[PDB]
Amino acid sequence: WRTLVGVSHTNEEVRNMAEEFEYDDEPDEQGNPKKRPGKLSDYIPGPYPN
Amino acid sequence: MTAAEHGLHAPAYAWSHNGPFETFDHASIRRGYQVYREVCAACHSLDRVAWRTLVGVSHTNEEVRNMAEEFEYDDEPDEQGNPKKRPGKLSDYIPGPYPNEQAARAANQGALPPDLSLIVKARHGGCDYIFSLLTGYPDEPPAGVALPPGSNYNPYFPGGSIAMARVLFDDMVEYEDGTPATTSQMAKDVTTFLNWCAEPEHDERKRLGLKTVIILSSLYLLSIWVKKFKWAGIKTRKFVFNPPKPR
Amino acid sequence: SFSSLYKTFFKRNAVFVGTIFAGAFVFQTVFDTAITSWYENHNKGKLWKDVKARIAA
Amino acid sequence: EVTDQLEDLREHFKNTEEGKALVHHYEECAERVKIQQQQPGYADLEHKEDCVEEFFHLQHYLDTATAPRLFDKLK
Amino acid sequence: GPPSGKTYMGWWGHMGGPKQKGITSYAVSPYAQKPLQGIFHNAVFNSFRRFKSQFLYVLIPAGIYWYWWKNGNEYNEFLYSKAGREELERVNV
Amino acid sequence: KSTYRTPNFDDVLKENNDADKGRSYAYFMVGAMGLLSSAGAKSTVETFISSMTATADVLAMA
Amino acid sequence: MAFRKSNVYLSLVNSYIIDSPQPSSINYWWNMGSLLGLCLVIQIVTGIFMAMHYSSNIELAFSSVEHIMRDVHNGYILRYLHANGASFFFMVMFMHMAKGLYYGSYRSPRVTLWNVGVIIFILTIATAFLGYCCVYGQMSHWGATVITNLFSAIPFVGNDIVSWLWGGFSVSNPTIQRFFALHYLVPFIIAAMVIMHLMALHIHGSSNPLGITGNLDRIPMHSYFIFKDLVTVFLFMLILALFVFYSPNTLGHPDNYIPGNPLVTPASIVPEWYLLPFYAILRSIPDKLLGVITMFAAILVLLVLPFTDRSVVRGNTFKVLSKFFFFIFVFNFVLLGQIGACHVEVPYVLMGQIATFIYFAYFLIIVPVISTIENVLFYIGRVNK
Ligand code: HEC
Ligand code: HEM
Ligand code: HEM
Repeated sequence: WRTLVGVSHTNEEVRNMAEEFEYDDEPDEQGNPKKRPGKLSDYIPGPYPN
Repeated sequence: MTAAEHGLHAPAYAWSHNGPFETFDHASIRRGYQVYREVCAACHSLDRVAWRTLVGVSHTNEEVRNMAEEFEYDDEPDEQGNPKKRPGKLSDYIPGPYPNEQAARAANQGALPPDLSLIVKARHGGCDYIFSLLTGYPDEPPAGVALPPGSNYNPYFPGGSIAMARVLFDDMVEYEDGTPATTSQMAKDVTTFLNWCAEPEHDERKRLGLKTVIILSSLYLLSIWVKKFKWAGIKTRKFVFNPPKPR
Repeated sequence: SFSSLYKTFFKRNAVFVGTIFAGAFVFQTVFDTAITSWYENHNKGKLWKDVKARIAA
Repeated sequence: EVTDQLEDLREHFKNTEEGKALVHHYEECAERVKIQQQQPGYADLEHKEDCVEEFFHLQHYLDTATAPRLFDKLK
Repeated sequence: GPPSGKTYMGWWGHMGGPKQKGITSYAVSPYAQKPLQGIFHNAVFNSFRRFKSQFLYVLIPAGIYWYWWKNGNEYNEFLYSKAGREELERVNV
Repeated sequence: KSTYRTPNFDDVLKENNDADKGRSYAYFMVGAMGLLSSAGAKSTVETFISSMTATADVLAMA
Repeated sequence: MAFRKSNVYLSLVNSYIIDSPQPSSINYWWNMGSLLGLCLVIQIVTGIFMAMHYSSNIELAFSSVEHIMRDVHNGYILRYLHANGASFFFMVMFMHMAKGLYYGSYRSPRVTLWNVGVIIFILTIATAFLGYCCVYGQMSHWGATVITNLFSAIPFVGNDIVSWLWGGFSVSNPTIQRFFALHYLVPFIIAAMVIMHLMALHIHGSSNPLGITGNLDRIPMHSYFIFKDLVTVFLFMLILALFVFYSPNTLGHPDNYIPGNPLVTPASIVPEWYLLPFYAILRSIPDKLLGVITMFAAILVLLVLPFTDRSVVRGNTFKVLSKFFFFIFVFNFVLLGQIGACHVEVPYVLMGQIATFIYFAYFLIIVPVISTIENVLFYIGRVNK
């Protein structure tokens, strides 16, 4: 997501799309899986899991 | 540092594999796997040991296939892309009890149980330290030890305060060959098993060491003889000096 | 018959190095067998064949 | 009926000439430390005596004693 | 090729040593000799001569540093014990 | 002292100086060193090649 | 002329190995250089055959070394050969430098040979450090963290040099991949410097234990020193085979089989044993900048040696005080390594400081004074007046 900043969108414009997608987080204190709203370091996600 | 902060140095027990021509007691590896599967595998992982390496050391091929089938692993996803499980084969690895570190720290008072694949080589003392840590749990800590809640006392752990409770008690494991499972017998067996999991090349390495040491000692003595033979003509030189006439 | 011994084995260097390699082949086989037998005999009862025979009986 | 062989060895070497002296030193320390714990203001002393040293002397003697003899008994 | 600088070693024939007259070398064939001659005499006698001439230079400084290290190790083990905590906090603070 | 008076090598000369005997003795030792060097060189080269051959991790997936 | 003489490449091989005039009186301390060449060949071959299987990511480094120990056929042979052969590389190299220090092989003709050897010593120290960090155990991470956090003491550009070495903000996957790439690259620079070492040795020939000129009685290197080197080569293989097959993890620290964890400090961050004297020279100075300056000056104090040796004869073979103070220096180096293995506690701080002062006073203070005293005593012992 961070490569689009300064090419086709701005910083606060890319952040909204990255927040619209959801990725995997580090698991919580009980070791359960956890999802996280995405950020600029994450990658553009594909439509299919595999 | 203090002696409590170093820990008590573990003494030198006479293992069946100490010594330059010795081998692992493989029945002790079998009994150590029994005490691992029945006691240690509740909290400790074995993420580096495949099932296939157990074959021909402690169990047979059909004997390891049943344990590998008793566990379950992640398969390639099916035609619809759903996640799928699979009964294991020989080529898989021994699975740990917890899916991640945070689950382990949730289950063990915040202290992560280490993976026992290399822990004989990973600690100073080795098998002596593992045996002395497993058996050397005093029923009472010495008077004056401020012990935290949830931390047991063990003088061999560096610092004294270990977060593994004493897990080896008498006759908790019914051995297959009718060996009388005391706590020290079970500790000897798991320590031999964890030393096998650390160094599974141990028997072949000492075998090749005997071959190599014999060949290189013979080559060293032959090379000494060949050196003295080639150098004898120079070594037994004699110089005489009759001083020349002045010009 | 040291003259015959020298003239056969040590006069020609080709026959010399050929005897060296032939002896090295025989030595590798026999010596590896001897170390394997001595190691497995010193460690009797501790190897997997002995543990397997104990399980079988 | 087979009880723990290491505990039997540790009892046998606690009931010896050196071992009774070393448990006398450790029990004397434990008495002194429980007397110090009975005193008021003990939690605000910031230097509290512990008998890890006497327990380490006793346990090191028992380790040097029972180290060579145990693995004979262990099948 | 190009010449290099003035060196203190030539080759076989022009070594760079002085002229020699009168020094005569004698050397018999090793195939007529006994290798391993004198190894038992020189194993116990010549070896004792070499060791006797050259062991004070190696054994006085080794003893000096080993005694220094042993003394420092014993002082450290006394300091981080229970009997020497007063001296520990004194020399630490 | 003349140069034609060769010195005393008598303590290092062997008493019998048969040629085939002494040469068989010298070349048997040189040949034994070459023997064990050939065995060790074979074992070393086969060690490195057998390290390059395959692994158990893929021989299980064979 | 002979074909080994008239050929292009066989003339090099002939004048360096076959026909090379060695002195008659050199002893088995002159076998250490050939042993270092054998050590370097062993390290390069075993390291290539393990780089065929090693994976230099931070998630795959320790597990790939564990794969070499477990899945690669004779892979424990390669791994223990590499680790124990690096330890023996430094054992034989310390013997080589100490031979040059005793017999005075640094002096007036061989000063460039001494400086090229010092360059090889720097490069071998660096190669051992990078390859130790390649394992990514617990000692690799924290040793890399300490010795690359040393460079944050430089006042102007310290953090820039540190974050350029790390490739990030701590020891991580960039740093481990730099360290594997450079640990592959550097031994070929060492092999080039070994060839230059051989050039500088070849222009003037070896010294002998007497120190007097070897130009009179000389012996070809083939068939005499080939077998005199073969004896020690087989002895070196014997001791290395013992240390590889029977006691393979003696010289290593046992903390390295813990996976590399940046959030857990292993309570004694200690490098390999052949870096412990320079680590004690580091820790003796209570400053971060002056400590790394003192460690680099400890390595580069070998270059003051041909200028401070005021002796007129070469080598301590016939010098009582130079013998005694050379062995005070050698066991001071041993005591300094034994200090560096230990914790930063009360007698060890002053012991390492006094031993660092002895380590520097040998090259700058002891050797000129003792050698001038020996010149004057050698004169007045046989001049009658
Ligand atoms: C249940 C919970 C268990 C069981 C059944 C076992 N262990 Fe142990 N273990 C546990 C924890 C929480 C810890 C961490 C302790 C701490 O760091 O405070 C451990 C630790 C070990 C260690 C490491 C000791 C050290 O770091 O010095 C070893 C070697 C160990 N555990 C071995 C072991 C064996 C051999 C067991 C059964 C046969 C075993 N553990 C059971 C938690 C638990
Ligand atoms: C100058 C000679 C060399 C020295 C001194 C040296 C030193 C070291 C050391 C000390 C280690 C750590 C060993 C351990 O504790 O596991 C190591 C590891 C390693 N070295 Fe080298 N090395 C040398 C040459 C090479 C070369 C040229 C390569 C690459 C081809 C190489 C590849 C490796 C690899 C892959 C490791 C990974 C960890 C292991 O398996 O040991 N080495 N090196
Ligand atoms: C990879 C490391 C090295 C290799 C392969 C190497 C190789 C050699 C060889 C083969 C010799 C000739 C044989 C001998 O005299 O011992 C030699 C001589 C020498 N080397 Fe090294 N060397 C290395 C490292 C060093 C180091 C670290 C120093 C010290 C700074 C050094 C200094 C010398 C000196 C002074 C000589 C000449 C000794 C003499 O003959 O009088 N070398 N080297």
